[PDB]
Amino acid sequence: SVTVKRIIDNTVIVPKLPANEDPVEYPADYFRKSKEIPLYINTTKSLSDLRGYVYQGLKSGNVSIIHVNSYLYGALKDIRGKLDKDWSSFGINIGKAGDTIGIFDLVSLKALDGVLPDGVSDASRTSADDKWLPLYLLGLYRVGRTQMPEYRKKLMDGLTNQCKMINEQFEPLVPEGRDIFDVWGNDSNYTKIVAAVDMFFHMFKKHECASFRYGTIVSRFKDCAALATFGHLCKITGMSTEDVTTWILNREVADEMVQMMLPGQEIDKADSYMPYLIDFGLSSKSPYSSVKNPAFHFWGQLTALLLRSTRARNARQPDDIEYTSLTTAGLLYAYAVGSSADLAQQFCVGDNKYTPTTNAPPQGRDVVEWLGWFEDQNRKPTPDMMQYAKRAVMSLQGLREKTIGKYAKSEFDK
Amino acid sequence: SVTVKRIIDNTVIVPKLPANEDPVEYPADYFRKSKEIPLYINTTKSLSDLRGYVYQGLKSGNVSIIHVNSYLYGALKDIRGKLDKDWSSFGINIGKAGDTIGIFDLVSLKALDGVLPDGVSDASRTSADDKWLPLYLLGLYRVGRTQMPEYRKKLMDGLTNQCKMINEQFEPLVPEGRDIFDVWGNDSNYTKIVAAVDMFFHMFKKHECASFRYGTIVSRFKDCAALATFGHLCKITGMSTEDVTTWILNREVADEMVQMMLPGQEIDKADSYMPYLIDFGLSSKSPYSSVKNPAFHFWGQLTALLLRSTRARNARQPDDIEYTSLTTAGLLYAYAVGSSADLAQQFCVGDNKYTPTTNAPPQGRDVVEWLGWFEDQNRKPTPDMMQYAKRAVMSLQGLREKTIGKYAKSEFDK
Amino acid sequence: QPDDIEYTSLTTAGLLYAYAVGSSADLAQQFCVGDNKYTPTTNAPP
Repeated sequence: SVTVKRIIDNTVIVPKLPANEDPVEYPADYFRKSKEIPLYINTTKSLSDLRGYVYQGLKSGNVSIIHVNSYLYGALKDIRGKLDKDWSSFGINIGKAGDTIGIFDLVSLKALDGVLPDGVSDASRTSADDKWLPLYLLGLYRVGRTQMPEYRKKLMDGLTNQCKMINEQFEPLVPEGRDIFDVWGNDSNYTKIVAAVDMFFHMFKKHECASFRYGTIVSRFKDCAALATFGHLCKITGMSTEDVTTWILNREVADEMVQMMLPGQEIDKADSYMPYLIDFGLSSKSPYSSVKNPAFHFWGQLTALLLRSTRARNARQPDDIEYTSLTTAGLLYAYAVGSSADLAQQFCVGDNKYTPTTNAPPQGRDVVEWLGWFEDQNRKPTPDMMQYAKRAVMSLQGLREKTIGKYAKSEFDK
Repeated sequence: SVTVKRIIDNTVIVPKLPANEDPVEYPADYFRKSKEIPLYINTTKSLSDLRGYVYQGLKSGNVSIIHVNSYLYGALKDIRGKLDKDWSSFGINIGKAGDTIGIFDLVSLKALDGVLPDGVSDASRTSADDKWLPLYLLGLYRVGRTQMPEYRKKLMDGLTNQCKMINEQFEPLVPEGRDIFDVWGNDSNYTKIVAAVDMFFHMFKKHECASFRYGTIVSRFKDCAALATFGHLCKITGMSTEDVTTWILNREVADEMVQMMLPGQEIDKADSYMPYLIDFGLSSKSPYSSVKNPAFHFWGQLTALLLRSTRARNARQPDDIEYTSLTTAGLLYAYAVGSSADLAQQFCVGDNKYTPTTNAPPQGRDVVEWLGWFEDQNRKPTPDMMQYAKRAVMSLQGLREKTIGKYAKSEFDK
Repeated sequence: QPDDIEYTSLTTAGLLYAYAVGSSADLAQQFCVGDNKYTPTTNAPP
């Protein structure tokens, strides 16, 4: 199916569609071009003065993103963290034996020369610097991500985390809805500060300042939901990554899986640059998102739900995928995992036990056995499995519009 | 069918029709003649003065298109944008390794010498120049395109995008209906500024000023709707570009497809001149429009609709195409994709599964199998597929006059 | 409507042409992958 030809004259046509912006980019294929990640910390002038600049700025108004970045770099310039063994990623070396590397041990580079108020602000603010203020600035990135009334319930947990031998209060007052601190999300340099904080403390989990993580955590695997759903599927089915892979039954789910499992990406690595591929600006279009894995996401999350996931209840229903074909596939998988137990001997003392009506479903969880069974069922889902799917979806309550939960209850519980 | 002859005397007649203006032109066949794209920026006199000239002009009145062009070139003369790898299109080189190319790195050339008010206008306007005013001038091109009450709903989203660390207000007051800023559309030079802005930031997506894009986006693939509908068909059927191609069943859809898929056009290229073929004045008659692909557009969009597209609902019904023949073709395609699932094994562990009443439709989605089936159905659409077509179109609501949605519901839901 | 032409003869001709184009669809394969499909009551039209 490479070559297509016009039959009336015997000539060749080459089908080609307008590529949806940039391809997939990939983390690895980036470090092929550059060896560093540019952190443009603009002003490097007076660190004590900056503390007051951000404090008075945040207290209702337009605090400069350039300001807070300059502050965070000054406040988090702690060269703490005793390297346990060795640290290397995508070829870039960061640590050896007993190295004492800090948090900004990737590139810094100076930028611009335009600043706002000029010099020493209000000397009002005492130290209590590193202690809570950095937590807040990083904590607003977590709050800025969302857009529903969950904000005034996640900012609530912001204020109650700046009391760890601190206890102060709050700062701004204006409701979110993307307007105030949300500007920061689209700042290449800000996001780079948050990603380097999460990465540093993912390595140094036992560090005192590792509390900065919650607020900066939402950056690890940002736009990598498909990968998360693949892990969730393994946990919920109890099968191995290999077995689950063999249960892919649609062509365009296979494609997506292959896309996600490209060999040289360090996705299974403990402490890598890979999970921060977006916020470190390594990739303009993640290979691992739901958006670029729509068939896989729907299929995986539908099965997950039939199998009694509570996550899946509220997953997004993608657009432009073959719902009918995908849904019957997910049903077979879920029906197979749900019906009939395994029960096999695991350990012995030199003494084992070997194991070996008509429309009866197969013994175990092997794809080939079930595939053969589905053929003999006229390639249509049985009454038993439809009743299984019903039982699974009914008594789900208050499911939101455009979720897989809403799709699944509506499909299977008439 | 090349030669035709008169039978009574044995002489030759050559059928030939008056060609509808110019043929198809094509982007490639343009750079065969010229190596540059002329940008005639007339006046290159005083950039600070121009800021006031456009501001007071737009505040109700006739602001000169020559003025705003002179302004935009001055304001957007930012030589920003660090080139990632390499940039080349249709033979014209623009970038290499680590080049620092700006937004007007295609031709500029000076023009005329007639200007309006003379010298320094009102020094009223501060900087806030590049920050929001260029966004507006470019944003009026988006608003100018349309002609229905959608204007006062797309100009609403104009004003709310000039607040990104800006927040001002508005400018003119007069309703659109093509009269005020609509003149600009037919300005070769203005359209060239918008197209170079969209192209620059399609490459530099991560740039700060990339917000100018929304407003200038409607230029990428202007008059290339047929290409968009071909992509949409692939997404909605889930088939490949090659498979979809084989499902063309009308002679005049084949012709159109062939026209669109001409080999040397860079249509599948990431960052090319091709999508701006109209606004950069590369083509006087797009090969890729609905107007020049009427059979394909109708066929593609009808199928798309039967398959549950929400886009297609409101697509234009072209004129002078074989509705009857086209519609029965689209029906077969949609009926084939809708009925009967695929279900095939994708991955293995050295262990595969091979797959192999009377008027029963074919197994899968192969054209030959369905074509054979349609013959045996007396070359007329079955009751089952007519009932499929009904179910598909009924309960569609408020469909506009002269759309494919209106055609389809009226054909299939009596 | 012109003058001095054979309306009767002309009109029956036009009818045949229009009737032929209106009744019965075409439906033929246009593109392939090395895999074609060859196509081949009484007063039934052609």
